[PDB]
Amino acid sequence: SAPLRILVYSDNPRTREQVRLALGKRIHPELPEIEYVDVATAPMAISQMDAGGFDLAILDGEATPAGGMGVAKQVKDEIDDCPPILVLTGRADDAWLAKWSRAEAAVPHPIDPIRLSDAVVSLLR
Amino acid sequence: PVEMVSLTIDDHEISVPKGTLLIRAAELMGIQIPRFCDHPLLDPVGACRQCLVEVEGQRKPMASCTTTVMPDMVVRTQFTSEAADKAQRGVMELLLINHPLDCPICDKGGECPLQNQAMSNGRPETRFEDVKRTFPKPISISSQVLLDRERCVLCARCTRFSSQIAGDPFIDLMERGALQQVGIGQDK
Amino acid sequence: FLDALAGFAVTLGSMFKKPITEGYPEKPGPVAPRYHGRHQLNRYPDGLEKCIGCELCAWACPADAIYVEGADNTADERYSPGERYGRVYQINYLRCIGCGLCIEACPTRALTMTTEYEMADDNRADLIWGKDKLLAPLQEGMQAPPHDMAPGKTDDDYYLGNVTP
Amino acid sequence: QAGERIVVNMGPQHPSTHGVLRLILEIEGEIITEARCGIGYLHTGIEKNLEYRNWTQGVTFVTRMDYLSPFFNETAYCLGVEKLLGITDDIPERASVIRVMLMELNRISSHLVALATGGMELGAMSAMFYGFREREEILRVFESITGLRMNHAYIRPGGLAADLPDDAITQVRRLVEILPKRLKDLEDLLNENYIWKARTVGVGYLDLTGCMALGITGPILRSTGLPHDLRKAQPYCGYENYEFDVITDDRCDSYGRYIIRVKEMHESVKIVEQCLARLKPGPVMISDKKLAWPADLKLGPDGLGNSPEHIAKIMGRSMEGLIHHFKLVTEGIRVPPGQVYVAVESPRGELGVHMVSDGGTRPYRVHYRDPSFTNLQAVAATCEGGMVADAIAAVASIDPVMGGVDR
Amino acid sequence: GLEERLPGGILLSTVETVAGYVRKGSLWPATFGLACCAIEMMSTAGPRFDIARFGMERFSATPRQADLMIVAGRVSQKMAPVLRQIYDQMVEPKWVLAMGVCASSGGMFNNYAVVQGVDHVVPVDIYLPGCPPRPEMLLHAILKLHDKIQQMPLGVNREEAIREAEQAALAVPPTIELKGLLR
Amino acid sequence: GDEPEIIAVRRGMFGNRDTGDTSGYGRLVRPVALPGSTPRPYGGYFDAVMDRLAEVLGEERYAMSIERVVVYRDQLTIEVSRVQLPAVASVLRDDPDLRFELCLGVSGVHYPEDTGRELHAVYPLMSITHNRRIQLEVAAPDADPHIPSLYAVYPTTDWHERETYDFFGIIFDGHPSLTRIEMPDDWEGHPQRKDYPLGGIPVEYHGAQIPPPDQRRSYS
Ligand SMILES: CC(C)=CCC/C(C)=C\CC/C(C)=C/CC/C(C)=C\CC/C(C)=C/CC/C(C)=C/CC/C(C)=C/CC/C(C)=C/CC/C(C)=C\CC1=C(C)C(=O)c2ccccc2C1=O
Ligand code: SF4
Ligand code: SF4
Ligand code: SF4
Ligand code: SF4
Ligand code: SF4
Ligand code: FES
Repeated sequence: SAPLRILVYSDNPRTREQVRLALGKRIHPELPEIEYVDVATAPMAISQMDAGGFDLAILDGEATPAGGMGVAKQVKDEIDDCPPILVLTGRADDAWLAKWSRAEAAVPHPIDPIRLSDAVVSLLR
Repeated sequence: PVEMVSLTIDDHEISVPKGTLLIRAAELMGIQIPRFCDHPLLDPVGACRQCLVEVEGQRKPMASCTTTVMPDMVVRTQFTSEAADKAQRGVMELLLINHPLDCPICDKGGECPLQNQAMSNGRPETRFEDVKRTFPKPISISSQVLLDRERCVLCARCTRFSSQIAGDPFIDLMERGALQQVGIGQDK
Repeated sequence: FLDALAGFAVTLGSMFKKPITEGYPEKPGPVAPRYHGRHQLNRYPDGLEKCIGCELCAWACPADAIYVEGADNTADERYSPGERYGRVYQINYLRCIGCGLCIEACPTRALTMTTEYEMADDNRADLIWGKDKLLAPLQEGMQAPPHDMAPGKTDDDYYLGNVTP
Repeated sequence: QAGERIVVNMGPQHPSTHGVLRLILEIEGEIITEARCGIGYLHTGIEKNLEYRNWTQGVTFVTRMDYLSPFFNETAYCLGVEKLLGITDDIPERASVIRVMLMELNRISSHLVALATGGMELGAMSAMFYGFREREEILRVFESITGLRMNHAYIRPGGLAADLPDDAITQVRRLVEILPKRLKDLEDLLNENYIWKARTVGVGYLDLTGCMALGITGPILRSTGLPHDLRKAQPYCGYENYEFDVITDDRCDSYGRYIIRVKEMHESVKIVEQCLARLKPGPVMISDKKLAWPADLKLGPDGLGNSPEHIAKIMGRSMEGLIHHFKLVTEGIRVPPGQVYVAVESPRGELGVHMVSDGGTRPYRVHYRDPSFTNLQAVAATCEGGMVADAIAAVASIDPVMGGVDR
Repeated sequence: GLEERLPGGILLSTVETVAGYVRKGSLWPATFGLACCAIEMMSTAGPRFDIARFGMERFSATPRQADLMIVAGRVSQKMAPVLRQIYDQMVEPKWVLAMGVCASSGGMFNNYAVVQGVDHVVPVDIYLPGCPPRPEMLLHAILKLHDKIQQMPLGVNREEAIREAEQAALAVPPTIELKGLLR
Repeated sequence: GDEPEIIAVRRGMFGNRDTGDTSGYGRLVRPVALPGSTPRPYGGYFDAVMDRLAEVLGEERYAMSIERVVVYRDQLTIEVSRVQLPAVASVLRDDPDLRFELCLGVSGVHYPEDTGRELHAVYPLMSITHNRRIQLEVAAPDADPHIPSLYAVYPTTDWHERETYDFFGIIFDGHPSLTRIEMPDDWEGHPQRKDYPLGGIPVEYHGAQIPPPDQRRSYS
């Protein structure tokens, strides 16, 4: 019943648009409604996740001032009971760091809408 | 059954189908003979004279792009004949004297057969202290194709294609001598 | 053996010598004349841009730190002699390694490397310096780039150096 | 037993481990019982990235491994490229002389960094500052000659990127005059210091047998008394024409290696004086226009850039000159297919380069046997059994440059 | 921190300015040099220059006492976890200076082994071009970071500044969309 | 084999891997062959070194072990047959007349077009006593990348066998522990293999980006 709240972190507004487009108000009709919180700066994302109340965080590994993998590592080291983290990786060879970030899932750029949706479903289920 | 003739290019023997051009045999053997007017899919014309090679029993250098293989021919390219190398380099020089100093702005730069073949088979510096031929550039021969006649080496590949391959001879070699230039009729 | 204490003499003596530090930033030290500082896009004496947009500088860059796009010097709007000019010219100084292959590559001396070096920013994008930042300042006698070539002159004259304000 | 043994990461982030070297030390109390090396924290894929850039662009890559010996990396690369081209005999005498002079000044600079960082790791705080003062004199010279303080790409296949500036010779003479005097300050701090000797003498012992087994070279090998130097054995760049003595010692310990480096700086000063004497006006690049780097850098009010004379030649007068400039700058020379191994005596030992060309404009395969990589195999021998403090001295004596290690 | 609990006004403004002045001075770097840029940091400390003139001579060996992490080198894949660990083990406030092109963006080494910019693993406050940056460039970047620190807010001002910076950053188009004059 | 070792076949003039920017130049076929066996009178001390190697090794063993001898640019490269590598290495190191005490390392190179011999390991050996230099070249197929580890003969090959395994996957069997040294143990793939992509990212620019050099055009 609660609208799942998803944090979308990316300096690039187009990556946020793509994430918010692959995912919709409902990932599937069986899932609850989805609410998106866009954040463009790592401090703001950290503050938001400090307030809690998030079911998933999508962090762009290509974020300019503070990459998504660093933010994922930070949040998993700083927020207790933090939501599962999905990281967007700018290249295949970033996969290793995606593992190091301990993000529950990694989706390479360019963001395949279906792959992102499937990963999000797997993390929420 | 296709008839195989055999001949020696430089000092390596090779067998190729009868009717093969020396340039094609050299290609199959791995010898890089410089060429501009030759085209595998166009009927040979022997215009640019760039593909000259020395053939035993012939006073003149022979354009490998027009020479059919013979069952006992002996061919030595610029790699194994000072005469052939000198001829090819002289042809390259004569090819470059009138050429514009346009490589930085030329679209073909970096992918230009003239640049590559001048590096591989040309002299390092010019002797042409005289005045270069010049044309207005670039003139349009159609809505899509621009023509910079100064860079033209008059290899006739454009015209030979538009005549043989496509039956659309709307471009042809106009004028005569140093003024010869590919062109459309007037405005057609 | 006092030799084992020689070090004490070195430090003590150097106490009474004037410190050798250069006084940057207030009194910056002298860089070498040949130092590989910021790239700079230069102009001809009449103000036309030298960059013909050949992309040789970008071609030779080992770090892909230069992005260049050429455009025609239409008679209505000419920026450089000849039929091409560099419409878009960007150097990603977060990829530039100061190797200097670009200036060695440039066939028009349009690209030089000045001795200026101060460069830093808190934003990655701000260090992608475009044509506006790299162009040399317009000096006395130079006109705005969008103007026709010098009277009675042509590209060859510019390259041979026969052009004046 | 296990209860009495700690295992501690000397770790990448540690003052003596150059930030990217991981010494994993098993210590009983404070004696290093066992040593391992995590390497590759500074790997860069330079060897693979070379494969996607033409020749004369790989110079900028190779100069950035063993960054304390930039000119040695560049010289090894260019010697290899020329050997594949078969033009090693065509390099102008001036170019070879300048290469030798720059490699020797670079040896002085690299030894200065080694002594500075070793002294700082061992508490000799002023050692770093004096060594870097001398190094800054040398780097002023390098900046004037090449326009860069570090990672120079000045040595190019077939010669040099550009000829020396008019004032470079006078600056190098001033170095040959003042540098031994300044090095006297650093030597006084350390050479005969009781604490320095106690801290280094008898530390990190490694016999000649160990050096051979692990393939050690450079100051470590020559601290065993073996006068092996690639400049004398297998001469290159015309080193055969210089009268210099191969510095060697018989202590086999850290102090012996330190003294070898100190004396090598003086030998390098002597070699640079010889180079200055031998230096004559002339070309610095092969005359073969098909291979010679076409650029002609010159200064002006605008800055450093292609000289106006070259600009005029290629854009106004010479079509062949323009084609050659365009091609040699853009895709560069194409090296005949082949496979060569070329070695130089970098400050840390035999810097070897295995280079393979497939006939193309890019190096098919470039591999650097960086002496630091092999020397680091001596850490287990030189640290095990000694205290952690002795381990610091031994590692500093190895003088690794992790850029050359990982590459 | 009680300094954050202080209410706005002249008190908080004076605390902010005093903290900024104090922190710009004594900005101890972490002893964390990588690759060839580390040699340039050492040169910056060398006599010809003097990092000490800015109160930054003490290169805190431990991350605990370090205020500024000058990455100063190329970060390999295997090293990114170590660099992040060092950054975390420093204590607030923390600043990162991406010295050199490799640290800032991967520089010339655009390949598998390099991380393509420190910011992929830790927040970067100043990007410093150069390969390596000559010591004057390092001092310039450090002074720019000093200016940034001096203006750093605190407490309620910190929260408001974070919100305003968010509002501003949400709107900036990406660099890929700055097609000015592209054909 | 006796012919020169063809490592790649390039089709078309101007060293273009793709179809060709200009029509009609793509028909040239030139195999890129690394030099074959040198005629017997090797120059310099190479002749003496091979004479001694053939004396210490039996004629049968010498034939079985030495696949080729290449004197290129006044440098001697013994294309040694796999499996026999430890024997010839021991002979070179221990024999008083050869005495190549100093093995300088092991360099991996990949020839994806060299059928059955894709992976090559190069052992630069130096004899300080005689002041001589040679290289050993050992070829292994990509399908069976195993090679005898010279750890017993040349301990220095450790960290060189490990590095070349990391960057090429050459399995130096008999090595005390052939673990990755440069890449993380968790890494996937062997970076310096030619098939392994460069793994770069596009370089950003206002309004554009330049793909990594491996994706863009080249004329090798
Ligand atoms: C408490 C309270 C409020 C009380 C009220 C009163 C009151 C306010 C104050 C009371 C007094 C108090 C408490 C005052 C506070 C200050 C205080 C207590 C002390 C702190 C200050 C202090 C101790 C100052 C002096 C310390 C000092 C002399 C420091 C200088 C140290 C030096 C010389 C450092 C330079 C070292 C250096 C060059 C570092 C570079 C190394 C780096 C980063 C690179 C890494 C690196 C290395 C190291 C290689 O070896 C290497 C080799 C080859 C290739 C690469 C590398 C490589 O990457
Ligand atoms: S066509 Fe002429 S101007 Fe254009 S690249 Fe070729 S040689 Fe240069
Ligand atoms: S325009 Fe026609 S004749 Fe001239 S070079 Fe091109 S194809 Fe040859
Ligand atoms: S700066 Fe020079 S090399 Fe670069 S596009 Fe302009 S003219 Fe060409
Ligand atoms: S200095 Fe070197 S890396 Fe930087 S833009 Fe110029 S050519 Fe490219
Ligand atoms: S930016 Fe240049 S000097 Fe600094 S670490 Fe990278 S390659 Fe080395
Ligand atoms: S290509 Fe044969 S004469 Fe022109």
